[PDB]
Amino acid sequence: PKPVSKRLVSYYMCLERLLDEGVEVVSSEELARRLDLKASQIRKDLSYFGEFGKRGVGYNVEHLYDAIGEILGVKKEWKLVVVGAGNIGRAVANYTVMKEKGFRIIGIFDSDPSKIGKEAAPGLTVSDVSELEKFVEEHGVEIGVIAVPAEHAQEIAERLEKAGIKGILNFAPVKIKVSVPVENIDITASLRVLTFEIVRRNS
Amino acid sequence: EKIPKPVSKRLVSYYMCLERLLDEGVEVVSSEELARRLDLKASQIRKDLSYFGEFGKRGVGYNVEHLYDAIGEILGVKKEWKLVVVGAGNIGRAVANYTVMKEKGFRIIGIFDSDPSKIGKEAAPGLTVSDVSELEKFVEEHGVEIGVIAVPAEHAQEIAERLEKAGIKGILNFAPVKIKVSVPVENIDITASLRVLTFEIVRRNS
Ligand SMILES: NC(=O)C1=CN([C@@H]2O[C@H](COP(=O)(O)OP(=O)(O)OC[C@H]3O[C@@H](n4cnc5c(N)ncnc54)[C@H](O)[C@@H]3O)[C@@H](O)[C@H]2O)C=CC1
Ligand SMILES: NC(=O)C1=CN([C@@H]2O[C@H](COP(=O)(O)OP(=O)(O)OC[C@H]3O[C@@H](n4cnc5c(N)ncnc54)[C@H](O)[C@@H]3O)[C@@H](O)[C@H]2O)C=CC1
Repeated sequence: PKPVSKRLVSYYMCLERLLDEGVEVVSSEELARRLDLKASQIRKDLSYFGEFGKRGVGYNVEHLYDAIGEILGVKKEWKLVVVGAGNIGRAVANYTVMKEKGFRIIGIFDSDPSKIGKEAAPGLTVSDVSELEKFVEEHGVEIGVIAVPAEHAQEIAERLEKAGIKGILNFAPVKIKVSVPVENIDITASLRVLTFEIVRRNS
Repeated sequence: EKIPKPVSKRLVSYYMCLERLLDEGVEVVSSEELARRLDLKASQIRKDLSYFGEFGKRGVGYNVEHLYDAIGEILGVKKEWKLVVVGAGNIGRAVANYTVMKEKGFRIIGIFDSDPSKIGKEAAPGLTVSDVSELEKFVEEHGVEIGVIAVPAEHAQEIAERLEKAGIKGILNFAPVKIKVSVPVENIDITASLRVLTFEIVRRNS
């Protein structure tokens, strides 16, 4: 389901962060503190990799990071479009890290004539939203990013579904209802998680 | 407010569970339903939730809204939080105009940018962008508790060091760097959300 995918990505991000610190062996307790999770749950998940995932008395950071990365398919590239050339849409098209990880934005769209024709990023010009459905099907786009206001999120999501999209990354504060998977971005949820750790420490 | 870790761990679990119940339109929940979604004994739920008396009960079950307000109150997170945004670019402007923040009690009382051509602009209705030199003074004078880092990766660790010396209580970071500060830091990374998305896409194809 959704939680096991989030944990697997959590493990991957944490192990990558552990490798940058020079750590080669990590314990389930240390992973518990970094991911805010039970240690027994971590040992239950990582037993999938057997002895290959172990080193010393803890876990082989390098082996787990490599195996999970192959499970997550980090080598594959993905074609993305962004609907909405506002503040969020411009930030996504200018996000240097996304292009490095294989998430290629080949098109960005908007409904405002003042933004159409201009450049959202180097090599990417804003296209009319009326051409979004043909653009998705012509380039075989897999992922669409919804960066339009709330009241147009569901409509854009449905046109992506009709055009053959495979998944949606949604910024708009609406519950998108489609038959493709959806990942919602909610910085308010990240803020709430931050407030919990603030009151625990500051008290 | 001395709350033990085993008790505090369940309150946040209740809190997160009750939050989804409100977004599901649920007004009344039973101890057995809470047991089903929390993987805790129903005898434990009724033991914990009796702390709120009749105020937490509604009909034959529990008042989801009253319990959500009271548990967030005990955890100390229901209060309004004063926020500042460092960086008035694309991310900073979108954060400054985000409606859902104000509804959940995250009020941005100031935004900062080191660009002289940007200083003085509006960015969002009801607020003015300021010079980053006065970030320490603004955080100290207004008691800002959460700082949002929307600066490029090059100046990100320095911004987090200034907020720590100014007395910030937390940091929301967008920049793609490892923030090395003693204050708690929460990082936003849509590539992680994309990795979750692509993994689910591939599994459905298989
Ligand atoms: N998930 C989160 O944490 C946050 C959510 N948001 C949401 O992201 C979305 C956009 O945010 P901003 O960039 O700050 O606002 P914005 O106004 O700068 O961007 C909106 C863009 O979408 C275009 N647009 C409007 N209707 C359209 C349609 N049917 N089709 C194509 N394009 C259309 C507009 O021309 C405009 O350029 C909003 O829904 C906002 O609530 C904003 C900040 C963070
Ligand atoms: N976590 C995620 O998923 C994503 C992260 N980002 C990151 O957010 C940050 C901002 O991105 P954008 O706003 O889209 O680009 P941007 O170029 O529009 O934002 C830069 C702004 O920060 C200002 N600035 C530069 N140095 C500063 C300093 N020392 N102090 C205060 N302000 C300073 C600049 O004057 C400019 O206004 C970047 O680090 C970016 O990598 C961007 C997209 C999504």
